[PDB]
Amino acid sequence: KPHRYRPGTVALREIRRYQKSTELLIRKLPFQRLVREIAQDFKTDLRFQSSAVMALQEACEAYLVGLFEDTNLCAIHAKRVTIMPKDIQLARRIRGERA
Amino acid sequence: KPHRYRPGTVALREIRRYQKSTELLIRKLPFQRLVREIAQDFKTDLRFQSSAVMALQEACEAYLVGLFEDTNLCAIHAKRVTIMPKDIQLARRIRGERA
Amino acid sequence: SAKACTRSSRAGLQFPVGRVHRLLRKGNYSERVGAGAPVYLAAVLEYLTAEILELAGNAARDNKKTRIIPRHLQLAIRNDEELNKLLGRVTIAQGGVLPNIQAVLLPK
Amino acid sequence: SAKACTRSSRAGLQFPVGRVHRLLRKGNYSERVGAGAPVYLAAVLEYLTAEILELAGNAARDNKKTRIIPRHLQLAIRNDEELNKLLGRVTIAQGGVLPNIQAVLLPKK
Amino acid sequence: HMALKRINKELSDLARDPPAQISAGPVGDDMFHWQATIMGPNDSPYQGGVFFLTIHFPTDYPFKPPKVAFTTRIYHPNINSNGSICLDILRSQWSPALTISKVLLSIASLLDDPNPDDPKVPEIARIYKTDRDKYNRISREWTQKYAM
Amino acid sequence: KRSRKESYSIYVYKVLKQVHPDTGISSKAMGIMNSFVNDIFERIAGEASRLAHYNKRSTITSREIQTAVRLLLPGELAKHAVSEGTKAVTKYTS
Amino acid sequence: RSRKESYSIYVYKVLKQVHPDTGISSKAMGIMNSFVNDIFERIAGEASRLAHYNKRSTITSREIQTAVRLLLPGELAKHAVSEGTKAVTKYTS
Amino acid sequence: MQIFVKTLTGKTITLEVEPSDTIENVKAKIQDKEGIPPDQQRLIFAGKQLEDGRTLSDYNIQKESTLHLVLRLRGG
Amino acid sequence: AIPSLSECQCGICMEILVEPVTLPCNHTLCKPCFQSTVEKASLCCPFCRRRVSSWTRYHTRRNSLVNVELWTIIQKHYPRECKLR
Amino acid sequence: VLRDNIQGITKPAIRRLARRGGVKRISGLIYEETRGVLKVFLENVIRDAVTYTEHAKRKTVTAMDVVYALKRQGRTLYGFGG
Amino acid sequence: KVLRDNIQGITKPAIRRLARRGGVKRISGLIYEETRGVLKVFLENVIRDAVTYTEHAKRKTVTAMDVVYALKRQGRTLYGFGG
DNA sequence: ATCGGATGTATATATCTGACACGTGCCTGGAGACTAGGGAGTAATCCCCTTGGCGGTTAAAACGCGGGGGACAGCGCGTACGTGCGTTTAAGCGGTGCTAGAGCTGTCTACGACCAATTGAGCGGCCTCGGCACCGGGATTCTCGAT
DNA sequence: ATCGAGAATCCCGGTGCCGAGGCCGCTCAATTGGTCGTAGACAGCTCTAGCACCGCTTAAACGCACGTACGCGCTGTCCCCCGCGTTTTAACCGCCAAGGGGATTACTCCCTAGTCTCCAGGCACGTGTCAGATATATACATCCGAT
Ligand SMILES: [Zn+2]
Ligand SMILES: [Zn+2]
Repeated sequence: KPHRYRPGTVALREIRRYQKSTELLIRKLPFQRLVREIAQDFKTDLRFQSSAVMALQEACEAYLVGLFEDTNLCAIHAKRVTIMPKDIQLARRIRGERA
Repeated sequence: KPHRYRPGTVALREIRRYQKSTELLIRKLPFQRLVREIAQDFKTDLRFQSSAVMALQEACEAYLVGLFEDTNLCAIHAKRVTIMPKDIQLARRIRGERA
Repeated sequence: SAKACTRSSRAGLQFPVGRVHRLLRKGNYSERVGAGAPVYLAAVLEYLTAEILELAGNAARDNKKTRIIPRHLQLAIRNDEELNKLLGRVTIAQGGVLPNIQAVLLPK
Repeated sequence: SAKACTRSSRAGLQFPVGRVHRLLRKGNYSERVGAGAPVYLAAVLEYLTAEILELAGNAARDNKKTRIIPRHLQLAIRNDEELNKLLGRVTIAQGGVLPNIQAVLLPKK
Repeated sequence: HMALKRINKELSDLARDPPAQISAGPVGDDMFHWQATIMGPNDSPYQGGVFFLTIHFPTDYPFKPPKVAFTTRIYHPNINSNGSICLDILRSQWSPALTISKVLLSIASLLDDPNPDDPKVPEIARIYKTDRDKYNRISREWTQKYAM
Repeated sequence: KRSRKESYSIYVYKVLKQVHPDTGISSKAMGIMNSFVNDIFERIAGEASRLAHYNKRSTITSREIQTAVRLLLPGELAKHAVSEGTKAVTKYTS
Repeated sequence: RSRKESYSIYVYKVLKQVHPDTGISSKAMGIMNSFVNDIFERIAGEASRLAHYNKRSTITSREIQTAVRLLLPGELAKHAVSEGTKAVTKYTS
Repeated sequence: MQIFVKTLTGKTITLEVEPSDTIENVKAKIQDKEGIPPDQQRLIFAGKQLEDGRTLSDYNIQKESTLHLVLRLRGG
Repeated sequence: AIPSLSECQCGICMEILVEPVTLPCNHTLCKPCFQSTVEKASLCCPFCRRRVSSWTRYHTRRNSLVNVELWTIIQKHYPRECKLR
Repeated sequence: VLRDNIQGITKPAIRRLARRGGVKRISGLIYEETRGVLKVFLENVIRDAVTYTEHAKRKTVTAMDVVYALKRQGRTLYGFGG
Repeated sequence: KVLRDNIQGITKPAIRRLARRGGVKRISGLIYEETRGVLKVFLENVIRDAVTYTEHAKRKTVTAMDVVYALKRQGRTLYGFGG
């Protein structure tokens, strides 16, 4: 009885909204903790400038968005509308990032 | 009464033979004529060293081999065995050659 | 050109010719730098900057704004045929992406 | 060192040190070139050269020959992992490719 | 040549509609050479002084500005001792639609009010900025000693 | 006080005023434009240096810059940039 | 006539040092020349850039060390760094 | 042969002269028709200063030519 | 409706205009004037003085510089101007 | 000490990123693979950044090092200097 | 001395051989035209830079060194031809 | 699950030829000794900024459930492509001739590097007001269940 | 084909605040002048090889015929993401506080460019000879129709 949208018709709304704004899509503190963890793995007792963390976040955001766009293109090519891991492996294979 | 192989086997034999050798697979004279035609389109009255033509041929053959390998991988991803022009188009699109 | 005026104004440019000359000379590019190189380099740089700024301002006007922000810069760069080709691998910070939804995905 | 022999011999290397020093100085990389840099650079070049040469020699001995031809170098570079990453975007003239066929394409048993 | 007809139009327009306080023409048989005289505006300290200058027209015209230089001396920050002049119309923003009459009118407007942005002679510029009377009577002295 | 730092901010602002008479620009866009100018200049200068070394010469003449511009940029931008550079150098000479 | 410079006899010496029995053909030899030139140019360019990074003016040993560490992958980087350090230590005395 | 000349005050006056008239004759006629002393008068045609020694025909002057007058005030 | 001969002349040449080119500011010019002011002038419309470099580059690639309607009107109703040159 | 932080990239974040990329329907195994590839990317960039910091005898990896590591990898970044 | 439609010199068996070398079993009937177009684009993109290099040096003959330099600039280094 | 043809591929042996490994003349770059000064190492100081912590509040994350659309397997069709054979075409190899242009050498002149005095263009710091962020109310427009 | 209720999105008006644009003081790098060693522009010469042509094989390309297996549409099943509501958690903001190391300056010293002289290591050219390519004749693995 309550109004419920057809399945999928609100995903298009999210796509339209998120392709218009430019704010960061990943929370700050978890990303900072992950970056500090990896750096501590490489070298112990390291300090990070906040600008460096923001730049790393921007680069990761752009890389992930591009990879997902290519993966969706592959999924469409496969006569489907959903992305599954083999699409990501194929996309990373054609781009020459793994070989 | 005549003996003919099943369709596909001698294709595999050809694949096994041509991945073993290292010669050039495009006839030299037509390729040289094509190169000279392109050059005369760009700048009139040019002369070509033989080594330049050979280097161009090697580069073109390597690029085409790589493209065909990636195209076959893309087509196999689609639960098919053949290769079709849309496979080439997608393999070129992902690499960013045309975008 | 007539002398007794700054080098940037002799050629009609606006970018700093002397600064470009110093950067070329002290940047470990070549042992000797000609006297015509910095003028040409400054001309090319200024032309490219003006070309990108025109499109950025046009997009900003289309968005009912009077201050160019990085989003307008990305919209201007990526919607141009040649500039996108030149800046193929460059990521503009806080630039977002172009609006694009695949044809198949739309409802029928 | 002894400070009596040739510079390459004094360093205990085989690749040249004077030629690399000249190339660094005249190549317009920096105004000054340190006295120890060419030794390091020659050592690294010689190590990488020896690595590739050893792989090529093993590949050639596998194929029952006595000379490394371009195909042997191509095989040695591709079969190894690290050297393939170091030369990922290169193309070897008269090189060929590794022999491989996708599993789907093989005939049904 | 194509520029010849455009110069014919310029000379015809100048003849049919002579300007006020500026008069210009070809001093010699050669058409490319040109010369002009400008009289100081009434609302200026250049009363009673006439300024003569020469112009060289490039063989490629109207898309390239001609060279203009005073032969007389005057007290003005933009005007150099040898007659060198700095104006954006002259070299920076010269346009095909611009006319010699328009640049002469711009020169007259410059004479009405000196430009303090990028003067060619800056010492007399800060002298004028220090006080108006000093520039006034030095300009009067110059225009009554040489320009007259 | 802090050491003096160099930037292209004022020239970019002058060009912006020349193109759009009544359009402002934020600081982030200034940073982006400055980085873009630095990147393009470094690309062109490095290409010219390599080209001038490839002919066993020693001086970076305007011809090297013109050829580097013809190399790096796409076709139409290359043609326009070459025209602009030729015009600028011709005006500068005389 | 104007003579050409190449790393030929040096690569041949290295090959004879590693494989005493085998030889090397001409085309593979030119390939090896090109490879050595490529690696040299990459390492030197990275070192020169990094030297300019820190407002220096000279290329010392540690500059080449950091360039080698940056360019080559892990195991190759470690082995090459060890080899270079050993060579420079042998050279300094 | 009728011509026109404009002064600094923006007034145009008519002169009936002949092309062979000397410049000094022209200045005498201007003084007669206006009362202005000759020494305060300077004559310019298309930027060319007129000297009393020569004549009008030396400048290739045609009919209904418009001239400019400059007042040379002795003192300022 | 049909433009007169007096207004058909070039805005710069002071003569007949051939192969019209229309700018974003709706200014018509002949190809000689346009090309010469592109390649040895400030690269802007001489009448309004605003940059047209982006439009020029856009329309040169696909050869969209000329305006068909005005050119064909001038050619059909004023042919002997074209016969002159 | 820091441990088990890759889960900080929660499922809604990855869903939002795919939505920006132009993704309508997401499967259930995408998230783990995305986390893995992201970890690979961070490791590969941070290695170069920390090496650049090491070479300068410094102890804080300022944004300049990150920018230059990205430039070396072929992923030039604007807006942070350079 | 103009030349016409020399791309027809790229025979169907040649492209078939190239695909076989790449590891392709079954080929459709339309790959040949697309491959011909791709080859044209590649030759134009390389020859443009090669001719620019050989023109900047006041020469009338392209040389293998010019081609390898153009390829290295474009992003596909080639060994075995000097430089 | 073989079994026999029949095919292609692998393997052993003679041979001969041109490219590789080495020997030699020599000359041009590399090595050795000495000098000057500036670039870099080192110690000391300052203060900016990075790390660390606490409390609130709340938007964002986690969990559960109903279901409808999409992934995926199976069947049938026919059409496009593999495979083999005969025929036509131009690639490939040798041999010769010619010269346009690549490459090297000698002159010398004009373009660019170096150094000193100087001053105005460009940068650091302050301040202000307007363009943009934000909130509340209303008008507009896709969307879906129901006809 | 449609009508309508509920929900998301766009316009408009008012209020506020902080950062971008302009102004001032200042110091240092661009400017101008003059001098001087040399890079390359030009003319001239040599001689390499790139182009053009001709003739003879024969290997590769072409056109055609036939058959089959693979692409594609269609159907059915089922199951797994999606959309929504409710509850928990920790991100974010503002606040304070401490000291670590980045950034700067002054000092000194020793490492390297620059010059001159001298000489031997590598390059060009020439020559001998055997590794590999070729032809020929057997041996064996593999495929396909048929039991
Ligand atoms: Zn015209
Ligand atoms: Zn206009």
